[PDB]
Amino acid sequence: ANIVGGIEYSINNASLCSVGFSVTRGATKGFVTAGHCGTVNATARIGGAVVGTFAARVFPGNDRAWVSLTSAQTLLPRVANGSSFVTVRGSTEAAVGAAVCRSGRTTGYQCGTITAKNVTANYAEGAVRGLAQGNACMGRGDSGGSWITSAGQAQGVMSGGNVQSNGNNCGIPASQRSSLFERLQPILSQYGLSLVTG
Repeated sequence: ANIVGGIEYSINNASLCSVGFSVTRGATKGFVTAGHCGTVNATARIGGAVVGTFAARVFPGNDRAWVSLTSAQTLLPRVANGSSFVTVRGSTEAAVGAAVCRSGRTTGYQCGTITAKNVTANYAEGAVRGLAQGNACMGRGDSGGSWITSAGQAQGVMSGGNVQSNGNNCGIPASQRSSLFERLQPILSQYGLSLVTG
């Protein structure tokens, strides 16, 4: 499969999440995603085919993971925006107030701004600390997906948000949205990963 930020993958033939970013770990191909999406050794599929397995994850406390891929996968420095692509150019962290977008299999490509940092989410499994917050909308299934600026600086991966009874927060105003992402930089250093760029 071609590995593009925002696309759907399944975990152990059950849950669906979204790809974060193509990465390498030496000769090993991978993608980063959210930790709550899968447990270590869980099998990832795209287009019905096995593409790899969860190599490592921290959740709760943090919310991060990477999936180690078979050599047959094609890593791409891209995030889905409809039928088009945003090129991944680096991982410069944007400040509060910056515009940012996110990509995932449920709500697609959505934009907003970064509204806060160092936010704690209290999930059913426990607290996750240190999250960044934006007001781009999102929904169930977007977890793991890319957060990236329009200039191509990868920000993080989708963790969670204040979804409403329809499964998303797109039906409430931006001023009322809390859409939380795990910062990319600590994921890259914790696992020794390099971002695939173009």
